[PDB]
Amino acid sequence: SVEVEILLNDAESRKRAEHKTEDGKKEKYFLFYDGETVSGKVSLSLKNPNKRLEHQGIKIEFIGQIELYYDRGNHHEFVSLVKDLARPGEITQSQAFDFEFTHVEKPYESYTGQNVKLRYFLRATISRRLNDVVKEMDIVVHTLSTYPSSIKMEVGIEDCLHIEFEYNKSKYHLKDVIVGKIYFLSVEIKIKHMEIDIIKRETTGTGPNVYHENDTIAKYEIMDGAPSSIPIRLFLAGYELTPTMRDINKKFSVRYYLNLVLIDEEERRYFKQQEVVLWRKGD
Repeated sequence: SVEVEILLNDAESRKRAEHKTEDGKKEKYFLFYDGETVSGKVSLSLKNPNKRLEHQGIKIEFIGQIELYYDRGNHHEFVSLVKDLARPGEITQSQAFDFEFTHVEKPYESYTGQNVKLRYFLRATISRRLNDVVKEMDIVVHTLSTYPSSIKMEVGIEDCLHIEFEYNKSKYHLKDVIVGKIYFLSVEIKIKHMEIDIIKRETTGTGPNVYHENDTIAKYEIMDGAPSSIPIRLFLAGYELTPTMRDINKKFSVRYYLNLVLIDEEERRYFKQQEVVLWRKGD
């Protein structure tokens, strides 16, 4: 009956960003930043030239919401703007409606996680008595930051094992390099295996319950049984990363840890982790 397009102004002038969806495919979407105007037209196309399409109003919505997967039906919208475009009447000919939302809050970066998702979109709705004709276009929001020593974590016992890992920053942007060093300062026990991991922790807190998902993003191994130092370089640009997301509207958190891991000859596991704040640098 009807075909609804949402078209942005300066479509071919504005930037698109890649974003992975719940499936796993990466699509490109219109990138937007906090505050920016969202504006364009809702375009209607009459499939049958020769046919009235009656309705109870046409409207465009800008929505920013958090969707918790353990409660999939119950969306938590943190920004909702509503502009009505037509009163109940009827469409007798393909036409379009201008809309503009000046000053659109977008406080948080789009995120497509394991137990949670945060998205922004425009929703055009043609109300009808039977079934509403509804069209959604997702857009992507990014949050840019801007920032400015040495950080150490260590592992082991008290007299037989002391390993020290040092690295340049407590904060890194998504294209940075983690530059550090492993110091074998005490090794009275044979080390069977050792690695540095970058781990993503998603923490989603749906009602009385919280959910936790760890994802090992990067795993850098330390070789051969002759434990001196060893320089470390982790190239962040290699890996799918998002900025740190902390207590987003108290629904979820995405945080990143350096995970130092060490297995001795008795097979004992030694762990230590420290949080690194990731941020997004503006191209």
